Amino acid sequence: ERAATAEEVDREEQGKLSFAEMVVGS
Amino acid sequence: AGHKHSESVLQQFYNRLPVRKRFLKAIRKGTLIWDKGQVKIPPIAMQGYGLPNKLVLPHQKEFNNKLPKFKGKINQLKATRIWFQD
Amino acid sequence: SIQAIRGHGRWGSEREFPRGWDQLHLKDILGSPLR
Amino acid sequence: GVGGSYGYDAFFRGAAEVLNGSNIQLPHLPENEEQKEGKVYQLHSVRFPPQVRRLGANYFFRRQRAVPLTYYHHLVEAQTGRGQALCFVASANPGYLQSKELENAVFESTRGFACQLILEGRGVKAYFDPEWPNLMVRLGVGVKPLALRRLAEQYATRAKIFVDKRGLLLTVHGYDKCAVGTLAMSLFNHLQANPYTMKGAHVAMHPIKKKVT
Amino acid sequence: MSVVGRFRLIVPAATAKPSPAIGQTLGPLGINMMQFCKEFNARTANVRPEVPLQVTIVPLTDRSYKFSIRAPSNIWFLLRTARCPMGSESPGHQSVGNVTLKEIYHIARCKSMDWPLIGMSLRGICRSLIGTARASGIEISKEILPAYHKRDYTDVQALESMRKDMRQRKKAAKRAATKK
Amino acid sequence: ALTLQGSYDLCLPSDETAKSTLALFLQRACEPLSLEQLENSGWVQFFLYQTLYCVDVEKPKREVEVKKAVPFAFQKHLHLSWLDKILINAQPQGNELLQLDVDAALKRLHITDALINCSAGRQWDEQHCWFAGHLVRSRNLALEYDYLLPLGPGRPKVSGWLACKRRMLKAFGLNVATIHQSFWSLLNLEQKDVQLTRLLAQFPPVLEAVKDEKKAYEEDRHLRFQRHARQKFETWPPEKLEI
Amino acid sequence: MWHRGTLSLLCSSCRYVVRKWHVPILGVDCNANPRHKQAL
Amino acid sequence: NRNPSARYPKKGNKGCRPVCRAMRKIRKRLRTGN
Amino acid sequence: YPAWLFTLDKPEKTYGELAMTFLYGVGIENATLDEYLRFTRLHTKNLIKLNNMRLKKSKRSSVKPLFWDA
Amino acid sequence: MRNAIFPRIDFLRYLKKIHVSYCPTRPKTEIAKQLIMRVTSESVKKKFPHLQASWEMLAYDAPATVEVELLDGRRVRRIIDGYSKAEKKKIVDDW
Amino acid sequence: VGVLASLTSGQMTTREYEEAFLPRRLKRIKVFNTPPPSELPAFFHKRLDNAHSNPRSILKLYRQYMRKDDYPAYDWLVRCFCHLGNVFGFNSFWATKDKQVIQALPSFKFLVYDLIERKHLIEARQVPRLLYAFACLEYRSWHLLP
Amino acid sequence: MPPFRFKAPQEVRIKVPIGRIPPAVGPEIRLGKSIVAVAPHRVTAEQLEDARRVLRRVLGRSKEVHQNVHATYAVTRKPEGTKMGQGKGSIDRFVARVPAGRILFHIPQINPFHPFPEVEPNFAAFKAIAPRLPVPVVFREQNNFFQMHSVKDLIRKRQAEERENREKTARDKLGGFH
Amino acid sequence: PKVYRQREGMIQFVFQWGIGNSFRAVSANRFRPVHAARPKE
Amino acid sequence: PKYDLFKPLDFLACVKSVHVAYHPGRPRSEVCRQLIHHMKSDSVRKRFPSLQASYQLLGYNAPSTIKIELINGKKHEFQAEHFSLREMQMRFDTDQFEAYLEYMKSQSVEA
Amino acid sequence: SSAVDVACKPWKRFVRKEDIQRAGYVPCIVEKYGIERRLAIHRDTLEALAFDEQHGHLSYLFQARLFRLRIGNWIEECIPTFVQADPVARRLYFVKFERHVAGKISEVDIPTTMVGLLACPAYQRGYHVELVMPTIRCQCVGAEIPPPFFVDVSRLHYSPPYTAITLQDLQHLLPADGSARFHPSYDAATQEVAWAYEVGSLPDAPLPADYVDPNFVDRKGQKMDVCFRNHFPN
RNA sequence: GUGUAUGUUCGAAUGCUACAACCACA
RNA sequence: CUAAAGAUAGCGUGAAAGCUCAAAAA
RNA sequence: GAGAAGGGAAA
RNA sequence: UGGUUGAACAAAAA
Ligand SMILES: [Zn+2]
Repeated sequence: ERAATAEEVDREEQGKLSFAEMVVGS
Repeated sequence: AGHKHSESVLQQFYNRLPVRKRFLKAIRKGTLIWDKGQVKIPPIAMQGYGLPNKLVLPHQKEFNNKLPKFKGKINQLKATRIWFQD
Repeated sequence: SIQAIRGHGRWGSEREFPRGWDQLHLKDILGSPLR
Repeated sequence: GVGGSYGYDAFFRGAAEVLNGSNIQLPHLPENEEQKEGKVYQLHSVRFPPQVRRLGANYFFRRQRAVPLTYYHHLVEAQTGRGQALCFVASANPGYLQSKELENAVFESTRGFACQLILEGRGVKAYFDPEWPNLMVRLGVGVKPLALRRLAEQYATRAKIFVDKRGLLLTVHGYDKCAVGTLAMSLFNHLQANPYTMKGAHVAMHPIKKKVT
Repeated sequence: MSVVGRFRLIVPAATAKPSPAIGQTLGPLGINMMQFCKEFNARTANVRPEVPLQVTIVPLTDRSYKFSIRAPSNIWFLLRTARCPMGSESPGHQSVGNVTLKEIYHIARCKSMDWPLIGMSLRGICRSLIGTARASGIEISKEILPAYHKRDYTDVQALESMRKDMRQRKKAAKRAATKK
Repeated sequence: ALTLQGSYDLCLPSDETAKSTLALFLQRACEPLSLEQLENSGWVQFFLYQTLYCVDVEKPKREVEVKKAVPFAFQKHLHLSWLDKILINAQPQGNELLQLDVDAALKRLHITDALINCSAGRQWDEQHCWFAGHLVRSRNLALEYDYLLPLGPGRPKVSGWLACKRRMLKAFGLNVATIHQSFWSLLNLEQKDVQLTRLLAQFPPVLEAVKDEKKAYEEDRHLRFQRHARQKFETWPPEKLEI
Repeated sequence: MWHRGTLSLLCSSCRYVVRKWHVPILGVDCNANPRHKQAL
Repeated sequence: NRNPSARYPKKGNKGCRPVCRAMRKIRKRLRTGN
Repeated sequence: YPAWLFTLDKPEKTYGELAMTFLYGVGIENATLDEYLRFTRLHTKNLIKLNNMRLKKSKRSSVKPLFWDA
Repeated sequence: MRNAIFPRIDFLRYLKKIHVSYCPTRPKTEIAKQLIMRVTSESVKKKFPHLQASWEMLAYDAPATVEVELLDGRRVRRIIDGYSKAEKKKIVDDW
Repeated sequence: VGVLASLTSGQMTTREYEEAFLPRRLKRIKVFNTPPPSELPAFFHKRLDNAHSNPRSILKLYRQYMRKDDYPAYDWLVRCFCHLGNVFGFNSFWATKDKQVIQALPSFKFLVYDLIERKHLIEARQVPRLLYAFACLEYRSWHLLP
Repeated sequence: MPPFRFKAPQEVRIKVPIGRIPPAVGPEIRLGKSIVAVAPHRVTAEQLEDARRVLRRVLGRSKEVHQNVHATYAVTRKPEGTKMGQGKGSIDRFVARVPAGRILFHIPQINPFHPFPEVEPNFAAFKAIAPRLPVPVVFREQNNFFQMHSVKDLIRKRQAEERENREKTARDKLGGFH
Repeated sequence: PKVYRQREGMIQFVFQWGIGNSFRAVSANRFRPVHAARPKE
Repeated sequence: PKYDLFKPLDFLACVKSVHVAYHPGRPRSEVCRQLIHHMKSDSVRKRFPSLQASYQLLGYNAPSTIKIELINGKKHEFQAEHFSLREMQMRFDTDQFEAYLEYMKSQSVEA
Repeated sequence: SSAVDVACKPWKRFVRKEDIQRAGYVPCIVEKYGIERRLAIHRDTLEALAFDEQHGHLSYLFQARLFRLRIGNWIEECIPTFVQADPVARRLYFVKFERHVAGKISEVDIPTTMVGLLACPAYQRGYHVELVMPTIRCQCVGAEIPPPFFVDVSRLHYSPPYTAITLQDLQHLLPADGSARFHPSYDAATQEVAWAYEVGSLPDAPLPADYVDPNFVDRKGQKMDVCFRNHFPN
């Protein structure tokens, strides 16, 4: 596979940022 | 009537009805009802669905009306069980 | 009708892009029609 | 009667059996995807074949519908789109554009409808004696044939029955869906296979289940 | 033309007996059993005789047949390396054996050559083996647990007989208890 | 609106060398739009294409300038997307009561070739931009409907839409008959039928009417179904199980 | 036919129907099991 | 059941009749069952 | 032997804790990608199991008793 | 996702731009073609309206490559040569 | 199940039971008495500001205003007409038949008559609104047009 | 204070008046699932025992069911060999005088599937026993789940935010507005 | 708007035998039994 | 029992070959991708093993095209940017159903 | 936290409970720490809070919330103290609130909630986990009322004869400013909020001496005379 | 789709006789 | 193509094979 | 529109 | 909607 998994690993930081922002705001 | 000297009030009411003896047989068995001069199919109680408001008590009408309502046809009906309300 | 008044007519969504006879444009133009 | 007097169940018990369901062992799952979204409706349009014009105002503009059903006819004189006759049928509710009457209007005047019955067993054969409409079907070796010219006469000029070269497939074709279905279902009622011997006919894609003593 | 279906069986290596064990599936299909065993033995040259391994058969409408072979089952290997002839009666509550993580890795390496897992990761194969051990009531630890550390006396080449003896003894004892 | 009133040659009288007002309007409508924006502009597409099509049909003096006003890419996009959503979304939706009434009258009079909301165009146009309320195609006639209020008692007048449609149908070569509701509603059923018959008398069948017959197996027209013909028991045992 | 005082869908292919018998009657039709055919 | 006591009152009787059972039986059932 | 081999025996977080983290936001600043993937898998598993429990009719004991409390 | 707050993982959610270059002559370009079709589909356009997608058929001979620019501003490139259902084909051939 | 055990068991009384022993034509008690509006213009302006989508609701507002006053505010009449037209303004999913039904309705005719009666009160700032409403409803009023 | 299996109240072998069933003081609330009487009636010991057995069989050995009421009130009947008027009859059965709103059985296990609000309760045992009780019944489930902790509200808010963001991007991309 | 707060210095006091009024001032309208308790805070 | 007669024929019920040429990126080319997915789908391979399906990607901005070849020789060619799948099926429905009827008259539809 | 602002209208000078009820409202009386003020609250709005569970009856949160009723120009901050509601139907008949004032003790039964049961080891092992105490009594003196107490059972393992989560475990949930506390009569170390045990293994106990047989109660709320006989087994 | 014909019972029990577990796929 | 797939919810077999459903995509 | 459950028969 | 109709069916609809 590759490529997709590496990019998803890269973007988990922004996913977590969005999740934390949502939970904090609510 | 006839050789039955005394019968129940309900049986007399059925005996006096002006309809064919076979529709009257359906009425006796409960597959049809006499209502306001007409012979009709009885109202259908559908599990999980609100009854027609006319059949419930005045204080229960609001609660019954808040229940889910079926507005389709007999073919579309997905209710698990159905029976004639009585 | 409520959707069309809110802005999503039969030409699409008026908020996304003007579609003609726009609610906001017409309000502006028929509420203050004089210089 | 109902509407003027309460029933015993509704009076004494409040009709609790209506809500006394267990909610498991369902034949189907409930519809949980609605979510009462309040989605954005749109003006859907379809370009039907011009034969849809056979259905006129009586169907498009005189029937009672929740929302309008817009109809227009574009009559101009490999496919490129522009340069052909067609019918615009539009509405805010896509369910209208999936009506079977619209397709039936075209199929009645263009190609009609067809069904197939399949015969199986030893000594089971359909033929003509000697030609259409003298359809005969034998359901065994010692079984006398069934004469079915009467159904052909019944549905003459609107349906036809074709037999295979081997006399094992009966194809009913016609130009009225209801009539074709009724003809096929009479033929099937009347050539239906015995599940213990399996000698006879069955509707295509609806095999009869073999039974054992 | 078209594929009739997919069938599965267990065959002993380098064994060609047209036994009922094979006839149960090859029989109704009608594929020639002697020819099937000849091809099986030709394919299983580099594998120790009398080693049950998994085989899959694909017949076709034209009576053509293809088939595939792959290594024995996960729990076959797990019991082999755990020296347990019998699995746990109640997995999740009663444990009967123990295996090591490095041993799981080795079994994963062995299994890696099966076609269903060819593109799949060895980490995933190890996780699958762990799941099979959990379902079969075999514990897994980095180092041998003392409760099951000294039980390496059984011979891995003679535990089929041990399984047969467990069958007979459990049957007899439980039937006697039921009679009681 | 200029197209609806047919004021193609309009121009500001201040100068002799004056550009067309319609050309100016088209140019300033197209200036701030790209093709992606045009795809979603909406009514603008219909207005522009209708202006160009009517200008082409009526061939006014400033036709060349009016055409040069609109970008050729815009013209191509509108032409290729006309039959997708533009006309269908721009035409009136649903039903008209006067149209239904006249349709019922025609059905009573047995005019079986009257097509509702039927378009017409020039012999060489691949796309039609207008729809007649009814098209009696064997009589070369187009029935239009005016449901608006009259300018006064007994003084009806059509809308700009129907006036432009009238001019277009004239150019196409059809006869145009307009029913005014302010007069039509005053009649009753029989008077309506009589007047519609008189109208149709002025346009006799000039061509044969195309049928839309349901298909049939004509070769079996001679077959007879004698329902209530009893089953005959000719021989015992029967050699043939007669139905 | 299974003659009942109540009707219920026994499987995913059961459906409710009206039969034109001596009178109108409610019932259940089923493609899968003939024993699922019911009449109230 | 039978007329002399099972007959219901009618509009104009205000829910009572000289030899009627039905009303009191129904009220008792509503109060404490049967 | 591979380094990742060492962490296999360590149990992973269950659906309850993953739901605590993601549906309720309990300690979501420490959420890892693997944890989210496991949560996504187990949530779908639970959805399917609840659907089957509702559409269950046989006498088989293949349903975990936990789902009968829904 | 049903009964969940946040969407199921998708490798396009937080990308700013994606460009797919590939050559029609080299083998093992079907993955690149599938990616191009997917990223040009209207479904991706509606799911991720922020995404910019582009693709090119290289005249020169070079392997299929994908370049990605994330929202944060980072840029990466990857070789996308591969088999896809060619994997299943090769496996059925092997057995 | 809404059985109301308090009533069914015989612990509480019912409205019907209480009213069965009263004269048939007593007047119901007004539970909440709130002061009625003193100015109708502002009241109906607020109601119109709340109503934008339902022509039934707009016409009901006009009918209530007519029932209360024989000369409703002219600005409110113009606003009501504009809202009714905007309900059919050029981007809706209505058929022309709906506009014809609205035109045929007697209440619409009464509103148009009220507009005509005091047409001399139309200011220059409302002409585009009325023209837009006329175009939207496809109702060309020759009384007001001059 | 620990868990206990309290012994059931005994049957009172004292002749008592038929009497009336008094109303309930108020709603009876218990966490878990409850089967609640809807009209007054007197339920026999045999009926209660049958309901308990059916509930146990349906739910299984691993789940516990609490029978809230017990049949202790004596009810008499005459032998057929006795004449009228010779005193009250011998004790014949024992009943629980259930009013409307009284819980008959309840299971205290709370619903674990808080994040699956669309999965409505399993009342299989209650459905199995209801048509046999001489009282109409209503099925209740209370788990002390309050709307302040609702996950569907958060889901809806997230969906609304996503929709608003999508419309904003579409508007910005098309660039019809400042 | 504002939150209702009682006057300063108030206390909670119970009248054991009840609180009268114009209706109770008439001896025919006695609380009965006269020596019973009707606590009111 | 209610029998399901007159089930509509699939888009590729009696199609001998299908070719889809298009340029991923064209504004209204969704139908081309949808048809590619359908013709490469597993169910299509199971039901019509003899179907000859192919597609081409154009590197330049050119109109999309779809070519269909029925089992009885009749040929159709659509500019896919101006039709939906149902529209194309209705536009070649007559020939497809004629071929299906000719087939049914001699061969068992059950196969 | 769980405070609710509500809108009310007057209970006027000659209306009755039944009239206000039939008008689609609920009659309420606010009392204590001031004058007795009558009002009526829209029945749908009030019953939404009272019966906030779709399949549940009166919610324990109802008598534990802080209501912020608005009448005319007045705002009553109070708590429901008396509720007359139907035993069967989700109907509110009558309500009596008592005012809450910052500085004086309010006796509030604050409810408990177990939303994390799927993370409980004991539950996953097939053992019975029960929430013994639906509410905990608290003395509140602050301007606000504590929200429901979340009982975390993620670390509740089962060991015979039973495992318990007691009040001392939850003690950490109280406000840091000391505006609320558990009732002093509570023994925090032995008051159990949750249990985890195995079905069918509990020890036997006798019926409590405070048991009153509900089958021998008269319509006046008194024991029947037979309960005092020497032979009364209960 | 896939480890897997998971373990025990069973002459066998291959998702679907019956119980245990209900893990596992970059 | 993407993504998803119950040690299985409904069929089916003496046992296998085979179809559907759940989930995901559209 | 209701034991409209005296007869006819009505929205 | 079709004489299609004894315990049998087809078309359309939502
Ligand atoms: Zn069935």
